[PDB]
Amino acid sequence: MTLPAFKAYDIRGRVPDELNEDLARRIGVALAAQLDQGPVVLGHDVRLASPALQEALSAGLRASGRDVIDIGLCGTEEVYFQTDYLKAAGGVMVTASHNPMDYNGMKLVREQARPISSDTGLFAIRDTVAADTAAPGEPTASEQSRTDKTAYLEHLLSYVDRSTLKPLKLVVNAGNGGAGLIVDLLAPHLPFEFVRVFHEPDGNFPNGIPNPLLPENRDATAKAVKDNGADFGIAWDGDFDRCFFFDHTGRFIEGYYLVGLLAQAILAKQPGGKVVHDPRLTWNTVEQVEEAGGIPVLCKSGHAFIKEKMRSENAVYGGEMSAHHYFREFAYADSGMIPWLLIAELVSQSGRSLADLVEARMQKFPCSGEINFKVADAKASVARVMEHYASLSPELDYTDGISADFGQWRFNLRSSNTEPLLRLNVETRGDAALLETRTQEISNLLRG
Ligand SMILES: [Mg+2]
Repeated sequence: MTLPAFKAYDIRGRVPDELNEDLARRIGVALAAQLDQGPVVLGHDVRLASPALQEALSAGLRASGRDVIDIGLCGTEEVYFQTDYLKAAGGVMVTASHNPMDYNGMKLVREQARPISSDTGLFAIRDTVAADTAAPGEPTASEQSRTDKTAYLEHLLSYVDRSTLKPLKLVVNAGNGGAGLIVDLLAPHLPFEFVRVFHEPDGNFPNGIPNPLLPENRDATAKAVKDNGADFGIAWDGDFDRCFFFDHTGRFIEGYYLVGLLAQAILAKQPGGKVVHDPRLTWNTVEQVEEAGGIPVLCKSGHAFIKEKMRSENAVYGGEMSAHHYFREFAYADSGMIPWLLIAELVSQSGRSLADLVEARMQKFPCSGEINFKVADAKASVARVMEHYASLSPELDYTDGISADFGQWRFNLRSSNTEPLLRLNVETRGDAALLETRTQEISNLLRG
């Protein structure tokens, strides 16, 4: 076996069982051998163990002759931005994003904030770490503290025309993660009225884990929107690389529809651009991109795949239905801040509420949302679905799992690689009844 903390795209584990200061220091040593020359940017989130793990990581890096730029408490996207902006050799964010309190982890990037994944260095780091029995060296390099967020803040504001913004009333819910610090730095430069919920960074998480998909967190944001007559509400996960929207009725907006909306917002500024999207839910995105005069580019889901595809296509924007939004101008990386600035600008300029913008698309392309099935045998469950629908002769595509297009409805079925878990997404052309029947039909086939 191997170190469980090392997953396909990042490091994640329970503290101190699977991730601790010694592993963090050894990761620092091993990372120094994988990067090109240059300093390494380090940041961390609000979790209690995060400063300790980042300092151990810094010690291991500086023991191997790497200068470290410590940007302190931050969101994950700030590590991406500063790594690119400072022309660093790489960057590490210490975070467990949205996971329980006993968890922590790291996201690693190399130059230009390109991801380090299991086949692009991460497992080379793992094997090095797993074989390193040597005694800790002494730091032979400097740590510079650079907590100024000015360039990051200026970059965020460049995406919108501030003279066109209306004074919207916005609920913001940092979930006691790091997002509220950025909101407060942006607030002097914007006309919005903010209603701050769960605002202060607090790694004890007195209001629950910063995971806006949990129904108790959803309800706190929705209630704040309705109680304050806000134009819309925004919630983030702990390291705020994901943002989630609530319209003025308090309705939680399914992330699929935001891809098409952000695409049309962006394409109004960069006409004719390419937009990368994933294959789970597609029809609404394709139509909104083409109507705005852009070119949709299908890609495998997963941030590593999206980012590489955006680079090879010079795509201006890429989005996933699971609340990941990537921007060419932002070093081809994801941000949980750019999306809501663009949406506030779209609401301001159009005179349409977020509800009306979303409602129109939901009626045209109703979707099931992503549905998970633990099964005994993934291959057998998939075969049972395929053979059942064979006589309708769907158009099949295998970009990411199996996509079957029947004309008036389609589905995508992906299998997890670790565990026997199937993920289902269904959508139709304007037919909510068909959506429900086919979704329950497939659900039965997947189960008993
Ligand atoms: Mg996150």
